[PDB]
Amino acid sequence: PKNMGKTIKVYEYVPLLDDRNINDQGIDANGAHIVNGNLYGSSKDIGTIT
Amino acid sequence: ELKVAFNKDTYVATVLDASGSVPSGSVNVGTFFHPDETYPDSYVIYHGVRELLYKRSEVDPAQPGFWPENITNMQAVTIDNKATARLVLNTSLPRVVSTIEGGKVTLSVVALGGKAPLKYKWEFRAPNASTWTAVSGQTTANLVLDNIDADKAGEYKVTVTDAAGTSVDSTALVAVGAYPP
Repeated sequence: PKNMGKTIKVYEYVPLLDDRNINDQGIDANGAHIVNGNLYGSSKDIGTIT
Repeated sequence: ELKVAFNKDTYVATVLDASGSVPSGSVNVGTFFHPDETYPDSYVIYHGVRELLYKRSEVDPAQPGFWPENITNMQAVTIDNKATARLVLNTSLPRVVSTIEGGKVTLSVVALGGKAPLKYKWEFRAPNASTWTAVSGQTTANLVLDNIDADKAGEYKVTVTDAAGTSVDSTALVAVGAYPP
């Protein structure tokens, strides 16, 4: 639309379990704050998700 | 001044005394008066640990913190007390005793606190005065007044002091009818 700058931008909502959604809100299954907020952030591993 | 420690792994809040040694793993989180200075018979040790972990941090229970990130889940912590039990008076002196001149009035106090040398004290206020006068000699619990005269009337106050600093007192007013000589 006119009178509305010269730029269009949208919002992309990323899934929880990917790697792109790194944040600081993380408490593991024991109760200790961890660096990664996403549980098994698309590791596709066995040991990591275990 | 009860000193509290806290290990973040086992979630054990060891309430040590002022001269304790923090356990390997725990870290100093603060200090509080277990016999609260202002309201002495309203809060318990739990009511002092909660006020100490609210100002702490889940990330590391060593740095201070507040509401969004603090140790407020008061179900995982297990208070492990190693502080001497408060000096309490199990049996205090009677409010009033009243005999006649010549009778035998005995007063007894039982204390259950924490110390090896539980020393005692005794004072005496005449019923017109303002300052307490030291009762010389009697320094061991039961105080016996035999052949009590009229001049030995007023208010007696024991003072059970433990080893370091704690003291608890209790009074007992004594009356003696004096028949004419």
